Amino acid sequence: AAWLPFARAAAIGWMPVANCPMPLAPADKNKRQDELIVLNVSGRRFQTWRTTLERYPDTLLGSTEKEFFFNEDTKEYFFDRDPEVFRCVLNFYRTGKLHYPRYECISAYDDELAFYGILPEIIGDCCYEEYKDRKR
Amino acid sequence: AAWLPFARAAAIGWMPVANCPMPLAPADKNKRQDELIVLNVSGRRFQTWRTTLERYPDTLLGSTEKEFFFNEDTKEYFFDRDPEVFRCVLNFYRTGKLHYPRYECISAYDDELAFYGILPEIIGDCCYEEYKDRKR
Amino acid sequence: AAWLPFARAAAIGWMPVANCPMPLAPADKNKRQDELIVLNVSGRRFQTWRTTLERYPDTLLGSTEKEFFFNEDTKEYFFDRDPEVFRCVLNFYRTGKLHYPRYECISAYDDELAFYGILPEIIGDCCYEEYKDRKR
Amino acid sequence: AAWLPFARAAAIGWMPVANCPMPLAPADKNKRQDELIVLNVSGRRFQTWRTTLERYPDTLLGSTEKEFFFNEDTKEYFFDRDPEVFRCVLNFYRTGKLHYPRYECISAYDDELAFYGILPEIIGDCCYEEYKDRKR
Amino acid sequence: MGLEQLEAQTNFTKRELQVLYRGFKNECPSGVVNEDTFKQIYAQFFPHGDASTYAHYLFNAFDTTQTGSVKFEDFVTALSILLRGTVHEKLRWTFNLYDINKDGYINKEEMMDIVKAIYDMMDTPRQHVDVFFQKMDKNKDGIVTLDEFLESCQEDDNIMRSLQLFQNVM
Amino acid sequence: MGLEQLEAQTNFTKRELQVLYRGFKNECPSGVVNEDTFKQIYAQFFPHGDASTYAHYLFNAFDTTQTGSVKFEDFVTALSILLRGTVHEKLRWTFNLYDINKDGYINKEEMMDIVKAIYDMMDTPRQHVDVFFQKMDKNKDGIVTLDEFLESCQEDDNIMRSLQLFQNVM
Amino acid sequence: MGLEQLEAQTNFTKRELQVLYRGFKNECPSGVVNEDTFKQIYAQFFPHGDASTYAHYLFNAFDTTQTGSVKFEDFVTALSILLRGTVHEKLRWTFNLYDINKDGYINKEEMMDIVKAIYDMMDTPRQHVDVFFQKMDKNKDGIVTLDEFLESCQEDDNIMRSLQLFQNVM
Amino acid sequence: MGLEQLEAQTNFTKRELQVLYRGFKNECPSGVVNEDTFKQIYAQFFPHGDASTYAHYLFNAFDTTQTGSVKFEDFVTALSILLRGTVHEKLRWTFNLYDINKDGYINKEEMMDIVKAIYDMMDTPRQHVDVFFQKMDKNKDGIVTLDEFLESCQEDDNIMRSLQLFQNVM
Ligand SMILES: [Ca+2]
Ligand SMILES: [Ca+2]
Ligand SMILES: [Ca+2]
Ligand SMILES: [Ca+2]
Ligand SMILES: [Ca+2]
Ligand SMILES: [Ca+2]
Ligand SMILES: [Ca+2]
Ligand SMILES: [Ca+2]
Ligand SMILES: [Zn+2]
Ligand SMILES: [Zn+2]
Ligand SMILES: [Zn+2]
Ligand SMILES: [Zn+2]
Repeated sequence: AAWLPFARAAAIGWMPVANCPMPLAPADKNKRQDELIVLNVSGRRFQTWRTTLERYPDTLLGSTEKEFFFNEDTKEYFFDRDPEVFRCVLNFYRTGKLHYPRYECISAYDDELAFYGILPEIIGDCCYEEYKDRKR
Repeated sequence: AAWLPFARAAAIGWMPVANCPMPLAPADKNKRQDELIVLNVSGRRFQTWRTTLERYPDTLLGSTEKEFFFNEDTKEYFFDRDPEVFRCVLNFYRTGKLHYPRYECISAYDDELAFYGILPEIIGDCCYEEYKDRKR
Repeated sequence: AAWLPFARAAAIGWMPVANCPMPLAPADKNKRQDELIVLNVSGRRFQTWRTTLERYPDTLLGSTEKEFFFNEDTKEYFFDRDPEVFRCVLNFYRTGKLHYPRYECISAYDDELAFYGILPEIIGDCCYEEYKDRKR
Repeated sequence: AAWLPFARAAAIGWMPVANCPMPLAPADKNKRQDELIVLNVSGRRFQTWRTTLERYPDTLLGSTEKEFFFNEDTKEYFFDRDPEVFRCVLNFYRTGKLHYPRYECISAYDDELAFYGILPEIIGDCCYEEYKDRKR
Repeated sequence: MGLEQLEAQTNFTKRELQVLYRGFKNECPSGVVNEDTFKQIYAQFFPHGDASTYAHYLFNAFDTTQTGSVKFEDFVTALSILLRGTVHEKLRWTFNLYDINKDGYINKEEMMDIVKAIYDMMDTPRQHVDVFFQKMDKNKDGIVTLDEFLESCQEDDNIMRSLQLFQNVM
Repeated sequence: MGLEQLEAQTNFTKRELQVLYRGFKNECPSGVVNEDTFKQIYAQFFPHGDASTYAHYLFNAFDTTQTGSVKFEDFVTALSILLRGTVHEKLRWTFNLYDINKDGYINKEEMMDIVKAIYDMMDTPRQHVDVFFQKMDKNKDGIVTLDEFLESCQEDDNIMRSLQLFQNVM
Repeated sequence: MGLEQLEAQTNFTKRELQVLYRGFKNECPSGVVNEDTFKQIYAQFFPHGDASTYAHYLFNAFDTTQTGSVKFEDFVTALSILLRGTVHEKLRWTFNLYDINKDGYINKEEMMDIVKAIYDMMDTPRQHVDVFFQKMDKNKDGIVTLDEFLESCQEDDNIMRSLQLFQNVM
Repeated sequence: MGLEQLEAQTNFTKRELQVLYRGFKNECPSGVVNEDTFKQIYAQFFPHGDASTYAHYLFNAFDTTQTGSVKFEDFVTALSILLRGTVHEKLRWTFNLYDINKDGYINKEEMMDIVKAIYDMMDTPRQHVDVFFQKMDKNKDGIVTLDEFLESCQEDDNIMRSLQLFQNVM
C-alpha cells in the first residue's frame, strides 16, 4: 500500500469506485500492521514477516494449514522437519523464486517441497538446469 | 498410532476381547508422553518430538544410551559432536531414509554414523550412488 | 587504528601541531564506541563489532541505510533475507574479500549482493574462477 | 583418567613412583571437573567441553590465547570470524582429524586455519586429496 | 481445511486435531490418502502380512465427496465417530465397513472377505463367520441388517465394555 | 537517504518510514528504479492487463533531481503528499500527473491518454473524459487549469470525502 | 547398558557414569572394543614406546561374558573395583592381571612378562621381578598365591597408602 | 603470550590488551609482523603513497629478541611506552626511531631519510631538517644526542602539550 496511492491518484476526479478495480481505499482495514512470525524448524528459530508467508496463500505456510503446527504455549509454529531445506522454502516466499541447493539430495528436497505444498514446477530458471540433471 | 481405530473397527463383533494381537486398547497409558526433546549438539539446539527418536530404538538416540548424554541441570541432551552431520542423523528419524550430504566428507560422515549407531547400509537409493562413489 | 601512534612517533619534533594530515590526536572522541551489533537475519542472530560494518561505508550495512531495518523494540537490525548468503556478505566486512559459496545458486547470490549493495566485481581471485563459470 | 587406573593396576606391588612415568596418582588434583565452554562465533553459540579445547594446546583455542577473545560480561569467548569454517575447526578438536568442506573456498578456509593457529599439514587423508586439488 | 471449523464438527479438541493432523500428514504429505497409502500404513503395523485387500475395503468405506481419495476432513470425522461418537455411530461405522457392496446387508461371504482381509494383513480357519452369524442374526436367513447388528451388540455387554473404553489421543 | 532527516521533511513517523523503505527496497534493491520497475509492480496488482503506458506517465510525474531514475527520497515525499499532505497538495500532485506535456493544462486527448492507461493496466467506452470536462471546466473551452481543477473538486463533496479518508501505512 | 541399572551395581554416581561413558565412547564409538583399541589408547599416553604386549594382557584380564570383545558394562564394573572397591577387590583385580595363564599363581617368567609389557609401553634391568618375589613370597618357592599376595601388601603400609588414595573421576 | 602477565609489564588494562590484540591479530593472523606487513598496514592508512621505506625504519626500531620479526609482546610494550609511558620514554622511543644506524646520534642525512620516509608514505621540500636541527642542537655540530633531544623538547611547551595528550584505545 505504498504503490497503490499512485494508482489511486490517477483515478481521482473521474471514477468513484465503479466496476471491479482494487486501488481506492484499504477496505476492511487489513492494516493489522505486520508481526514477525517465529517459525521453529527442528530447533532453529526462523523469523519472517507475516506478510511474507501471505505471498503464496495456496501452500501450507500460506493457508491456515500452518495453524495445525502452531504451539500456543511457546507462541510459535513448530515443524519437526529439516531446517536446511526450509531455508530454501522460506526464501521462496521472500525472493519469489524457488532455489535448489546444489549440495542437498533431490529426494530429500522433493519430500520437503511436497510437505510445504510447493510444486517443483516453480523452480526458477536459475537452477532448473541443476534440478533436472540431479533428478537423473 | 491413531490409524489403529480403523483396524480395530473391522474386528468388533467377531473377535472382541477374545484374543486380539497388537490392536484393541491403548495399553500402559502411553498417551500425552510426547514432548519436545531438546538435543544440544555443539551449542546448536536441535528440537524434536520424543516419538521421532523412538522410531529406531536400536540406536543411541533410540535407546536409553542417550541418557548418558543428558544433563539434569539444563534438562537437555548435550553432544560434543558436529552439529552439521547431526542434522542428517536427526532427519533419518523423521523421513525414514538416511541422506548423505554431498558437501561433507565420507570419513567424517562415517565417523558420526558410528557414534549414533546408525549403519551406512541404510542410506537410501536416493543418494546411495553419491555415497558409494565418494567413498572411492 | 592503534597502529597510528607509531606513525605519530616519527613526526614528533619536526612537524608537531604545525599542520599534520590524518595522524595526531584521536579527534571527535570516537573511542569506546565499539559495541557488538546484533544482525537478525531470518531468525538467525548474527553478531559483529560495529567497526566491522563501518569498514565499507558505501553499502547498506556500511551506511545509515541499515537503520531502516533497525527495531528499537528489540534493539537489533532485522533482515527478512536468506541467513545463509548473509554469512558471506558479513564475512566480506571481516576478511576484506567477498567469497562465493560453491553450493549456492549464482542468481540467488547476485540478488542478495544487490540487496546489501555489494558489487560482484569485488569477488576475490580466490573464487572468481568459480563465480564466472557458474554464471555460465 | 578412566583408562589410567588400568595401567596403574599393573604397577601395584613393584613400582612406587620411580623414574618418569605418568600413571600413578592424579597429582595437582586437575579434577576441576569439566565445564561447557561457550564459543560465540559471529553470533552462533558453539558449545564444547573445556577438555576438548585442551586436546591441542599449541593453538589459539588450545593455549591461553583465547583469553584475549573472552568477554567477561557475557562470560563467553567471542570471535568476529566465519561461523561455518569454525565448525570444522571445532570438529578438529573433537574427532582428531581436520576436515575440509567441499563447498568452502580454499583461501577462505586457509585464512581461518591461520587465525586459529592450525597448520594445513594436519588435514586428514580423508580429504587431503580434495584439499590439494582445489588449491589448484 | 480449518482448525477452528473442524473443532465444531468433530469431538476432538484444538490440541488433539493438531496431533491428529501431524499424525495424518506424516503418512501422506499433501498427498491425500488413497488405497496404496493405506496399504503402506498397515504394512508398517503388521510385518510379514499382505494388507492389500483390507486397505481396499477400508478405502471403500470412505469417499462421500468428489475426488475419490479421502481428505483429512473426512479422515478425522470418521475417527471422531470411532473414538468419541455415540454407540449407534461407532457400530454404524463398523456396520458400514462390513457391508462391502454398500447395500444395507451383511452376508456370509461378505463377512468372509473381511475376516480373510484381517487374517491376511497380519484358532478357527477363517470360518469364524459361522460363530458370528449364529450370535448376531435374529432372522437366521443368512442376512444381518443394521437394526439387527445394533441390538445384537447391546446384548453382549462384553463388546459395549470394550467399545466404550474411551481412547484418548496425543 | 536519511532516517532522521526524512522524518522532518515528511509527515511519516520513523516507524512508517522503515516500512515504506522495506516496501520500496523489495521492489528495487539498489537496482535501477525506472519505468520498467513501475511496469513490473503494477502488473502484479492487476493481472491480464498491460501496465506499460501508465508506468510511463507515472515515471514522467517524477524526476526532479538529475539521475532521471527516481530515488527513494522522491518516492516517499510524493507519498507524504498523497497520503498526509493538504488537499491542495494531493490535487496538485494529481493535476501534475494528468498534465502529460508539463504545460500546466489538461486537454481532451491528454485526459484520454490517462483513462486509456488505467483501463489498459487493469462502463462508458473511454468517453468518461467527456463527462470529466463537462463538470470540471469553468470556461468550457476544453482546458482545465490548476485553479479550475482545485475548486471543481471542492464542490463535489464526494471527492473531498474520499481524498481526505486518511490512509494508514505499516 | 542402563544408567539407573549400573548406578546400583557399581559405586559410581549417575553423574560419574556419564563422564566414564563419554570417555569410553570417545575411544570406541559402537566400534569393536578389542585389543587393538587398548593399544591405540595407551600409545597416546606414552609416546615412543610400544603398547602392543600390555594391551594383550589387559584384554586377557577381561572377557567374562560371550562376545570376546569387552563391553562398557564390564569396563565400568572393573573400574568400580579399581577406584572404589575394597582392598581385597583392588588387589584381586591386580592379582588376576598378573596371572596370565589364569591358573591362580604368579611365577618368575609370568611376572617378567608384565614388567616387560609396561617398560615396553612407556633402573634395574627388568630384574625387579627378583626384588618382587624376594618380598612377596612366603613359601620362597617361586610361586605367589592370591592369599600370599593379599597379606604381603598389607605389611607394606606404603602400598595401602597409595592403593586407598581415592581417585575422583569427572 | 599471556593476558595476566602482560597486564603487569604494560600500562594497558585487561580490557585494552584484548582490543589491542584483536587489532594486532587482524593484520597478522598468527603471522607475526614483518617489514612487509607494516607496509600493508600504513598503505591502508595512506592511499597513493609508497610506505616501503618507512616500514623499513619502523621495523629496525624493533627486534630485541631472536626471530627478527616482532611479536605482540614487543609490539604492545612499545605501544605502552608511546601512549601511557613517561616523557623520557616516549621521546626515548622517538629518538631510537630517528637513530637509524642505532649508534647514539642523529645526523642531518639520517633525519633526512625519515622526513623523506613519511613524505613518501602519504611546504618545505623535504629540507624541514634544516629547521629541526637549528632548534634542537645545542652544540651545533650537526649531531643531536639523546640528552640534547630530551631537554630541547622540554623547552618547546607545544610538543609536551601534544605528547602528553593522553590517548585512550578501545
Ligand atoms: Ca449386502
Ligand atoms: Ca435378516
Ligand atoms: Ca497540456
Ligand atoms: Ca480554462
Ligand atoms: Ca600361573
Ligand atoms: Ca607359594
Ligand atoms: Ca648515528
Ligand atoms: Ca652534539
Ligand atoms: Zn537458483
Ligand atoms: Zn538422499
Ligand atoms: Zn573465495
Ligand atoms: Zn574429511
